[PDB]
Amino acid sequence: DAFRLIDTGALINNLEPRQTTSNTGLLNKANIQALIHGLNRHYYSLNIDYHKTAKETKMLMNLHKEQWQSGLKMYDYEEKEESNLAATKSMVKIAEQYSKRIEEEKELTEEELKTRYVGRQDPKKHLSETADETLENNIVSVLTAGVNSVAIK
Amino acid sequence: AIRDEIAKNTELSYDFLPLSNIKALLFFNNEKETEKFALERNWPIVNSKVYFNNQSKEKADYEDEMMHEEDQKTNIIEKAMDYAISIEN
Repeated sequence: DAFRLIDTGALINNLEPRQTTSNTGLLNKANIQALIHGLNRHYYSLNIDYHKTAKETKMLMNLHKEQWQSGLKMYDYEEKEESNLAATKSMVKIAEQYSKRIEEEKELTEEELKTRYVGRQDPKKHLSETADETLENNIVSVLTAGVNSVAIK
Repeated sequence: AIRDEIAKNTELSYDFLPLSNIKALLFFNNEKETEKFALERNWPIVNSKVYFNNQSKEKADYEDEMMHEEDQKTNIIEKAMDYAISIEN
């Protein structure tokens, strides 16, 4: 947050709402929500934007985008699997129970064509929770098979 | 056509056998005519020289022919795991 002194904001001083993104303060919510309209003094009209040059653009892409994987290659694949060796066999088995235990609870509401247990949001609970679980199993299946694959005798 | 049928199975099942079973089981009349069938693929009959007559050798290193293979390519094996890429996207 920056600050710009408006001096006398009574009548005919200058037009702040021109440059970029002005006329904020909808209802009582602005930033911390305690400032609302008047903000600090005579509506200093906070606006801040960033920029990147040609050198700063290639620097961030080669350093930090989401996580830093650069500088070394096959270690990030193996070390993630090696530390998880006892965990992967466990996580596949542990999440195997919790996957069906959710399917064995909310899914039983909708069975026949008519209404029995009066399912409402129950059939949609086990669908969204187990949607990523079936995806994570396919991801670790390729990673576990891919690292040991690709040559290395 | 009969002699081109029986001995196909003798490859895996029968480990060894002398010339007596060749004349009896396969019903061959004249001697040294089997030697004419022994020419190219080298038949020292002593134990098992087969795979000349009755199909062919076992070769080795089968890759890049039909569908899935064993030794060199894991890609088509991985293609089954990569088949879900086009289905999900």
